[PDB]
Amino acid sequence: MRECISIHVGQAGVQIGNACWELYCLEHGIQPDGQMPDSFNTFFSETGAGKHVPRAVFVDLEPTVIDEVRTGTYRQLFHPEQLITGKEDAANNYARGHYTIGKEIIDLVLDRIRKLADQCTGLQGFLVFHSFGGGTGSGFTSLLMERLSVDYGKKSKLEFSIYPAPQVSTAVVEPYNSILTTHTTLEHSDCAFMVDNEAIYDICRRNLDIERPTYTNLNRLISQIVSSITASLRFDGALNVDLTEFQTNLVPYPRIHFPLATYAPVISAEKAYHEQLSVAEITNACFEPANQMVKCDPRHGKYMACCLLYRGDVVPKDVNAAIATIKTKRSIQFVDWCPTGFKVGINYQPPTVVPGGDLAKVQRAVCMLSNTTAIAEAWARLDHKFDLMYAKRAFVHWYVGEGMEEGEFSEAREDMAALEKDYEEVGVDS
Amino acid sequence: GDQRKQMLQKYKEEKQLQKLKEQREKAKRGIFKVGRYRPDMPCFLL
Ligand SMILES: Nc1nc2c(ncn2[C@@H]2O[C@H](COP(=O)(O)OP(=O)(O)OP(=O)(O)O)[C@@H](O)[C@H]2O)c(=O)[nH]1
Ligand SMILES: [Mg+2]
Repeated sequence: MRECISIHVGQAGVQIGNACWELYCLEHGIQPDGQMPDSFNTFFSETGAGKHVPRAVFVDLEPTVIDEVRTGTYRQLFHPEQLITGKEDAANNYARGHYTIGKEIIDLVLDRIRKLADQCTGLQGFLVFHSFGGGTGSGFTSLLMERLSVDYGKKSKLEFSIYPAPQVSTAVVEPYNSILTTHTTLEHSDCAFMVDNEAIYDICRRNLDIERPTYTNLNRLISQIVSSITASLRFDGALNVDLTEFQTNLVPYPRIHFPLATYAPVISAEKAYHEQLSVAEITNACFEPANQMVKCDPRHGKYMACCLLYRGDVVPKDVNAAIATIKTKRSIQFVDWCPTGFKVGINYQPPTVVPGGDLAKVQRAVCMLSNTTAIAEAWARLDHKFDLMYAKRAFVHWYVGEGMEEGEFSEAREDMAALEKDYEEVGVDS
Repeated sequence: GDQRKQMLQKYKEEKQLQKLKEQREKAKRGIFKVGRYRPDMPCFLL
């Protein structure tokens, strides 16, 4: 049992999935062609004799990235009809991915997910990888999440995403897509993790001292985070973190389900020898504003619940010591209505190293997911960008052309402002 | 000689005034520039 289904929507999701599946194949020992020369049941199936098929699905409205997968070294891993492909890209348009182009591919992905979930007896949740800016990763992810909610229901729906950066962004119509997708993410996703590309670049520049990091390094870090998330399902440890109890401990209110991922230690090879990577120091480094994986300052916010996913050579004693030291620190501030705000999971499997990766071999690793109030700042700045572009009605006709109304933008903005008001209300003490 | 130095001071004042006017006109719209990033310093707990 303990099965999970991975969904990768858009280019960002497909490439992050390539990183994640290379990582899992390295972890469980499965060769790229699907043979091992137990614990893979969480992510891999069994087909006849010595075949491990990943429990994933690759959906994108343009063929380029999926055809990279179909021709790359992992072409034997997936069965051909698992990788789903449209004809025309959503073209950075929420409307195209949600109404016009996305409607001719949704039945096929839905029954593919149905058949993929029929093979597993202990399905726990879906991992949906997408981006908040692209037309596909916004619109089609919204459509898929609402169909999965009306179809599957009580199953958890974990969601990994690439939030647009405050400054360094690669799309012009990005805030529109982000607001439109969050208007449906607020209700159709049980726990949506936030990752920003700018923060990955900053982490790679400072810690991993890479002058020129590409998307493959970003996806490698994100894959490490997801592997740390699912290690409890895929391995054993002193304290196990199932997806359901993770969601229960991390989400205090139904609309507040946007925690911040962060991973530690992230270091270069040459920097690793001179560091005594103890549990206390990586636990401290998880709270460091420079090591945050989304460009927002936790100091301006107050934590509400943070889950600690230790893995490697970790004993609960020093975890308790580190948590106490954090509790004593005044810079890290917690809400008064959460006297205990740490969910702890210690695993036995150390984080593996992908060949050719930029991360050093480490005995211990921590993946913190803190549901802080600092994300209200990034959300409010995205709202400011949306308001600027919407006062002049710029780019709106590109959405009204194929299935949108002005009322959709107004509703999305009102819902997002309500979300900000909710975060402000839960921030203030009593 | 006093008249000559008074005229000298007046000339210097006029030159300074026109130079400042040109600087004010230039500063309204800077010229297009492009370089490297100069990343911001990371913030630390303090
Ligand atoms: N971290 C990371 N982000 C990516 C990667 N590839 C694309 N993105 C992000 O995706 C965002 C835009 O969406 P895309 O994935 O490019 O496009 P899409 O999701 O396929 O949707 P369309 O634009 O309609 O094609 C950009 O802001 C990128 O930050 C990647 O490999 N790694
Ligand atoms: Mg695309």
